[PDB]
Amino acid sequence: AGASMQSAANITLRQILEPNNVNLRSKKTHIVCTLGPACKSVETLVKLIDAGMDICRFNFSHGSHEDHKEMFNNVLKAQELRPNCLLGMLLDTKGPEIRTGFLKNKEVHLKEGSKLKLVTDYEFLGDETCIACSYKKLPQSVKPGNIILIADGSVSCKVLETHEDHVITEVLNSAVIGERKNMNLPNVKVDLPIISEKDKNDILNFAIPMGCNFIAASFIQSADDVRLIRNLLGPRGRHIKIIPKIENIEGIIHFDKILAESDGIMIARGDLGMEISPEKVFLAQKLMISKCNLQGKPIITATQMLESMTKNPRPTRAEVTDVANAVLDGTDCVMLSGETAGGKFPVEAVTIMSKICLEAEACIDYKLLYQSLVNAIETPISVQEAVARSAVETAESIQASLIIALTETGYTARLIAKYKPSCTILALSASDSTVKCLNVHRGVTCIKVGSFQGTDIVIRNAIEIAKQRNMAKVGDSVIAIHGTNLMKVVQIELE
Amino acid sequence: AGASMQSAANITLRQILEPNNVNLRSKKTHIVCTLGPACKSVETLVKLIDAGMDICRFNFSHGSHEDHKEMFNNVLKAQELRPNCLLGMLLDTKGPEIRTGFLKNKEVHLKEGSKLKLVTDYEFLGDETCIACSYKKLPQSVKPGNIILIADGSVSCKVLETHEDHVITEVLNSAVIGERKNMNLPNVKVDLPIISEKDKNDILNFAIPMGCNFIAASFIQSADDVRLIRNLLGPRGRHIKIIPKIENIEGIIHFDKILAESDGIMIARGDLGMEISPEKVFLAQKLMISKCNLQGKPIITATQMLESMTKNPRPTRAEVTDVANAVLDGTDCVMLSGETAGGKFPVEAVTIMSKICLEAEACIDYKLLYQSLVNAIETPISVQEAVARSAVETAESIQASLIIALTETGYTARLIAKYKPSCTILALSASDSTVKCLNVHRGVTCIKVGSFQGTDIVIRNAIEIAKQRNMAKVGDSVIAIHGTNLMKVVQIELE
Amino acid sequence: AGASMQSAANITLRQILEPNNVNLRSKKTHIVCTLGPACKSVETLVKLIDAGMDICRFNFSHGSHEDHKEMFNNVLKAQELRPNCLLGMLLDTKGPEIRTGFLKNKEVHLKEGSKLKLVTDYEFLGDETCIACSYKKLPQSVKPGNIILIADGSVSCKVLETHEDHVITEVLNSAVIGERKNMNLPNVKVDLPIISEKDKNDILNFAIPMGCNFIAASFIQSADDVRLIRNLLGPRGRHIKIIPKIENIEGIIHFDKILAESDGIMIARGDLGMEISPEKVFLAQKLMISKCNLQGKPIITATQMLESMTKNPRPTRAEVTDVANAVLDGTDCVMLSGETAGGKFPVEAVTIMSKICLEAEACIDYKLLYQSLVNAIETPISVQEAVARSAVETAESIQASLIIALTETGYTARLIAKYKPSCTILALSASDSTVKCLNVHRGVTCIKVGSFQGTDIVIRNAIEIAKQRNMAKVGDSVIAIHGTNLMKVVQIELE
Amino acid sequence: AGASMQSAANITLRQILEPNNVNLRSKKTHIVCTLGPACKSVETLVKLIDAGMDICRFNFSHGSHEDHKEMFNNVLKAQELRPNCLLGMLLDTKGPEIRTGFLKNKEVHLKEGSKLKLVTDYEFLGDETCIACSYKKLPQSVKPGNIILIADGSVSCKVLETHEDHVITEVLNSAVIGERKNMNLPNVKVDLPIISEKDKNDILNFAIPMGCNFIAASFIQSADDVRLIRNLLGPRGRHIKIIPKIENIEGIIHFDKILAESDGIMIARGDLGMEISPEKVFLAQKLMISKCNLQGKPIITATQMLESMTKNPRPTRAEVTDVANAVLDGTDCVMLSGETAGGKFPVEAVTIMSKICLEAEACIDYKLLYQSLVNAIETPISVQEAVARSAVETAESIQASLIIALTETGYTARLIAKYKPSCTILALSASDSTVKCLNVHRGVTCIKVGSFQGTDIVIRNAIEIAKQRNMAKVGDSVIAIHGTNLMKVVQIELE
Ligand SMILES: [K+]
Ligand SMILES: [K+]
Ligand SMILES: [K+]
Ligand SMILES: [K+]
Ligand SMILES: [Mg+2]
Ligand SMILES: [Mg+2]
Ligand SMILES: [Mg+2]
Ligand SMILES: [Mg+2]
Repeated sequence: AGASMQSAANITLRQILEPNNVNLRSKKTHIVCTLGPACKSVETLVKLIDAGMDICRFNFSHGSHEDHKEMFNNVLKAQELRPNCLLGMLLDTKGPEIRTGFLKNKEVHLKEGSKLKLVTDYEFLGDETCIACSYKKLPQSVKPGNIILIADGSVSCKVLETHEDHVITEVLNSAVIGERKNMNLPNVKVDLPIISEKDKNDILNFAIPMGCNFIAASFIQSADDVRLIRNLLGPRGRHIKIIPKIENIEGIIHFDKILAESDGIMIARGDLGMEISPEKVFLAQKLMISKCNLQGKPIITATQMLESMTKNPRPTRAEVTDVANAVLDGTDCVMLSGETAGGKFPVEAVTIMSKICLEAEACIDYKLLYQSLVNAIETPISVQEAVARSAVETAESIQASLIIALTETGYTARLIAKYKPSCTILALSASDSTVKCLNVHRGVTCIKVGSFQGTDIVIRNAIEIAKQRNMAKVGDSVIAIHGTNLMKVVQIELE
Repeated sequence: AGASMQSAANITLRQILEPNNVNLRSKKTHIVCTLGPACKSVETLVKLIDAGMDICRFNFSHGSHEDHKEMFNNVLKAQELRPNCLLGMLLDTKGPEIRTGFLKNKEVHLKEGSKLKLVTDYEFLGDETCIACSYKKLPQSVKPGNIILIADGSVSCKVLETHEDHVITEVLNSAVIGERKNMNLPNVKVDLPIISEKDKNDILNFAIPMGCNFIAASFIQSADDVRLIRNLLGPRGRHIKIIPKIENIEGIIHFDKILAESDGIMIARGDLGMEISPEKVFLAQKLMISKCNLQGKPIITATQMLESMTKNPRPTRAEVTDVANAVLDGTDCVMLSGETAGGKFPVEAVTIMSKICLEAEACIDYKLLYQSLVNAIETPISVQEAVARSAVETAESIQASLIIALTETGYTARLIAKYKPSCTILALSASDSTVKCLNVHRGVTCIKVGSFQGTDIVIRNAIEIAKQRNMAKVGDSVIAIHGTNLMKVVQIELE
Repeated sequence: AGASMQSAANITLRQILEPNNVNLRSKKTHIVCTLGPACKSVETLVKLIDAGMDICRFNFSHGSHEDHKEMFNNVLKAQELRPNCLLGMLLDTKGPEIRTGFLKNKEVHLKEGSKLKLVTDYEFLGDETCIACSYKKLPQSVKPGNIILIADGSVSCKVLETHEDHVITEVLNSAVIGERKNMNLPNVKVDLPIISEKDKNDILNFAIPMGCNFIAASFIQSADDVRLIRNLLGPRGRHIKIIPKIENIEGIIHFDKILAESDGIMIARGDLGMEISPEKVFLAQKLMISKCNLQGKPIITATQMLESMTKNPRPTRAEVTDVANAVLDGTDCVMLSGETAGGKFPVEAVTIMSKICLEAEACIDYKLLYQSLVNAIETPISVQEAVARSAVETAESIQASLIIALTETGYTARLIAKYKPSCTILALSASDSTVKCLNVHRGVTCIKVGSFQGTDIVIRNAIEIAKQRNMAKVGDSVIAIHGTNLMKVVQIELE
Repeated sequence: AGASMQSAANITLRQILEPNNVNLRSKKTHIVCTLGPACKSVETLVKLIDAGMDICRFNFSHGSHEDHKEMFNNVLKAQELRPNCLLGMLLDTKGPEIRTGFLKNKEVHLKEGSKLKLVTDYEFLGDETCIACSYKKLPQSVKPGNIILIADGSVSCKVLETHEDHVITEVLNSAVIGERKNMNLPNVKVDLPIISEKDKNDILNFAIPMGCNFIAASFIQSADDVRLIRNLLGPRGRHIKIIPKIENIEGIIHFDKILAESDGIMIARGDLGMEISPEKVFLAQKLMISKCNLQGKPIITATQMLESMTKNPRPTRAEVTDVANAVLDGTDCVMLSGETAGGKFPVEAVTIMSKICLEAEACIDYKLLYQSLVNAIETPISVQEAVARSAVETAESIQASLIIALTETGYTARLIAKYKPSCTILALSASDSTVKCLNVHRGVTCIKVGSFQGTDIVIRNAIEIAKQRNMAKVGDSVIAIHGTNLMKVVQIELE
């Protein structure tokens, strides 16, 4: 039903033993970094750009519009210091989240086998006996025996009980639990809007005026939720890409229809693991990546990729393989959440993420990858897709150092990225929206151009920029595509 | 040079959404659990057996012979309560380890940019300014600029300095550091024996008399180290399997020759990541697994697989994919270290490890896996290997529920396991060594038998045991191999 | 719709330049020889056996029961002189043939553009102006413009005309035309029974009492024609195999249903080329072979394979490739018609046919052939088919010199033959019908045995026969199958 | 050593039953026709053009320069009546032929077992007892026991004897033998120059002044023979292509080096079958085609393809499969010899040859063919070859109706032809040599153009010609290549 396969690797002793020698920003896999107090300064944001940050994620689960607007201003200043590293701006919606209230002493130590009751009144200041929940209809949604998870599942509670005003639970494990933590109610219908009023106002009064490029919509359940977001964006938001977050059972069941309506997908592994059991999450990840790859839809793999680096300067062995395998699975982007937003090693986390990406990208057999993609796609295809596919096959056959794509809307660049070239895709566009939105596709780096007139010289200009960025050198071949109906091969010579 | 590939997966909505319904011990991937105070009781050891523990690892980096012998006695009592779950016993050598001394207050808080000097005298009781190192020749081995890592790299120190008696370093990050922690000296020749006197006495005076089945030899660097271990074992230890641990550059460079001499391999990812940089470790893992798979040599993937479950009741998303990917890569065994030896959730860690294994095993396309193995092996092969390969292909072609292997030495079962059947391999043997040593191969479960006389009825007895264990039912086919030159297919009927 | 593929060949300079060194009867492709006056003597029939003849074809389009019974008697005497070369006996029905009458001077020279009329009265003795036709309803079946072909299309006539009693045609080419030649009426419904009274009496009063093994039924058009033949054979003829001849449009359209009812197929290329145009015949041949191969149904490729050797001692270059390509396409049998029945070089034709077969069989890559067959067959398959397939894969993996099959009905041998082993299939059977009927399957040679009791020694006896026939030698492996649920591999040793 | 494979076919009931509906000259396989008295008239030569003739073969084994010059003049008149069907002109050298002398009564009936002596004196007028041989050193080259074949092996003679002046042989079969027939001396070193004085004067005094495009050099044995022909052609003959004929053991042994020096190959099956035994010839054909295909060198399959049509209006079943299989093997050209030079049905033979080609070309799976070619060629390849390969893959992916190639020298067109597109390759060139020489490559049809200036409009002109030739229609896509570094895709629209 869902054939899923990692790219074959050719792993050499040289690659294992010889250190990496390329700029981190030469990587093909792109990185979404969540902003927060740990990277609030312009100086730290510039360091994250240099380490490999490509898209900035504003998590509207927390903070006010003024908090995010101040962050956005420091990002714009960081952008001015790296004007050719064009960052995409992503708004991540709160969605139908459920959270615990506040605590009498800010933290509580629940003990295993102890009782814990939760109350519908959100202004209660709780303690170890008692805590508030932001979901007013909690008593009517849970039936006895259901499990309640708090703080990314750091503690779980079995619903022994329910009444009109509250629920009684037994703590299934001991844990220290902080303020305002998330709660999951697996296998329970939660009566909250998928797109809330707050969500609609974050999209309309922040993402549109501020110029965000992506809406990452939480807990999406149907193709209709996506169509509603597109309709709210309206003509003024027509260039903002919709990225549904798949993090519950409904989003899995309806994934094919959600994907068809979407501009791309985020694999929201934290909530997904709490809604389906954790052992299943890798199945969902590899299947969504495979389906997105076949459709040419970009996908972001998210959550706990390098989690221990919130506290440690190096990741665990499982964290290393998680980043590499997400690359080898076919992800376009990988993501950091607390590792950049609130941890002690944000630059180090982005740095090692880029280094793992580079190792995983370098070991791939791109001949077999290309053949396996073409083997899995029905023909005839459109002229545009066939020319883009030939740019990739040609580049691999001669070991070209780049593919230059002239693209108004980005469509040509997306089609080339679908065929996963070993080399960088240098997309040229006159549209500001296009050069930032393309960041969600693997291997695409964009340059804003004034125009496409004199395609010969625009290509020769782009070749000049590529040599200046050390992406190509005398003796290299480059592929150029425009039209999407023309492909040219140019050898770089001494002039 | 090293083609490496994961098995293709067929991932269905049903598998993602429907809970697992099989006994945890029906899994094919086997689990090595490190014993320690967290699983010291007979009752907890019995729970680890039920959760999926197959091999018990005694880590001789710590503790005395009396400590390990007491543990061994509680394991034997746990074995008596699960007499048909025959556990393998593995001794893991200390090897040429380097460790910090003790501390004036048992713990120290090093601060970034602060100075730290280490001294050759191991009886010094250190503090934040000063710590002892067990390697007397530390000053003569490091030159200025080398990096010293302590406590699994939780802190790193740059060697600013060296003298006859000590080294001066600058702390590169702040960390709390405990007692007796390991130290790595990457890219430095350490002058310590690969097989120390202590190692030789642990092998000769504990593993041989106590009946251990495997020696996992630390920091192996050459085929000669393996030959020396085989020679020390001698005729009395001829049935003890040698498992080199690959955890340094020399072991990577000489891996092919080490493997040829070995009975199997342990991927020792903790030290390997500190000796080669962490971003490279996944390359080394996938290449060793691929080479071991092609040779029919069993491999154990080790270290930080479910690390956060030392403290948390559920693993991170990266930990889940790490176990599943190690299965999909082709590992025979996965391993737990502190998660079982000293953590707060040892039964839960083994339980979720088994559940991830079952999900990864279930999504594999075993048709493609079998074809890719036969495509990669030169023919003609031996009669024994060709019959074993046909048992697997036949079982897959008719969806047999098991392959029964009559085997004196285990050789037949190892050859069947090399071809990675979807079904369990039930190995019957009269040898006590064989039924425990086979635990390191994927999918092999053993039964001690009195004899092979009347092969018809020994097979019919094994069929009876398999129905009693719910491994097969009326209507199933089973494959039986013996000789290694005969294969029979038997349908289970009502009688 | 119909994927068709030749086996891949590995062609070496050694094979092109070094002469063949094996007995002609060691070939896997079997030969059907049509008997006639050119091989009427016992001595010539013995020479055809030695040259590679496996099945004797009695063409009931010509001759009386007494003529064929005398031939049959000389074949039985030839069989007594080669008692271990068990020949199959095939009756080829006349079917709804149409033939010209006799001639005033036995031959006529039609001239292009000259008129020629044909008359419904079969006793007319014709000449160049006028000839009789055995189909009484010729005038009512042809409409003006249809083409009439005579003597294997050596002349064609356009139907200019039709009346109640006759047809007028213009000769489209000049030709000398003999007595009693066949006529084709392409794209015209001929009103003759598919199974005529004469056919039913040849089957019932000759093939059943004489012990023929195959009925090759001419011009079969539907699965119902096959069912009628099976019903006429009845219980007394239950062991006689039905081989429909595909030689008209209806047989092509209904081929899948004809095949399902059939015991095998004959590609009757002479008539097929006249009913569909000649340029299409190779399409029909390769598609029927592919479908028969996938179903495990044996197929005979017939007609004009070595035609010029009716007159010349060596074949043309196109005749050589035709035999080799029919082998590489996957045919079980190839056939000779006038080359053995009436030509001047019958022993030479069978000899060179065998030599071409041996060259084509020797260049095949049997690894790829086996994989392509298993890739094209749905699983699960029956236990019997899976064991037979494993006998082939095992034999290829160790370069076994033969597969021994104990088979009552032949079913096991047919299943092994479906997977096209490089080595001979030695089928042992106690049934006289089985040991002769299996001759239509590629690579199967049979031995009549008294019994299967003591399977160990029956196999050891068959091994002894194989060494005596130089099919195996000390150092070889052989595969043995019986049950169909057991496979054994035996190495031949000095004893 | 020599992997050889036919293209996979997808054979449908529709193709078997529906008649061909395309112009014969739309075929991709090209036809070499040997000229002779049967096609001497301008009218018959025009009919052969319309039937599919692409290259005219002048066989200098027979006739004088005046005979061939008169033929050449009638070909030029036929060319003037079909000025857009640009024919290639091929001179086929006599080479070191051996022939019988003349006969007292022009024909002789040798009888099997009768004696026959041959004499070194070529003016002897022989009979059934005695015949002359053109090889003066026959007595010193044959030793007793060697076989002498005469008239394409229609009779063979065993050398019982040898003296200084003559040889005595026993006729091994009865045959009627005409005048001036060829003789083969298999496995005997013949002392004749590979390139004789007559050959050098036919090349220099006929092929160069008359404007022939190919020299088909008989009995080539080494790369040095090819280099000598290139040197004789010199600067004036630099545009004449050298096609060695492979027809003896030395040419097989040295085929790889001969091929490297050659512009293409002719498989000379008549002599090859007499020098190696006939059963081997199909091995040699399929291996040479495979090697030529991999190198991009065009190959002609020659001799006895439709032989019976020298006398019959329709071919045998083996002749049909021989043409189709030579196409499916990968031949660029197929050839007719006596079928056009001296037979009774020259237009019919060329017509049915074209029709078989069209059926074989239409059933090919061009997706698998393309992948199997790219799978078998080492990369990196040249920029030119990679762009040509992408023109083919793109055309197949969108079902383009043609590939337009702007080419000065033909190199671009040859590289496209190497990848065997399903569609026609329309090559445009300003060179007269190029537009005629390209005829030896499959699928290439050329147009002479004035210039390549304004590539946009030259392409739009070629598109206009293609619609006028019914090679493309509104709605089709076409591929255009020039540079070899640019590929464009153009959709044909209403204008
Ligand atoms: K959020
Ligand atoms: K250890
Ligand atoms: K017949
Ligand atoms: K010639
Ligand atoms: Mg979430
Ligand atoms: Mg270690
Ligand atoms: Mg017929
Ligand atoms: Mg010749």
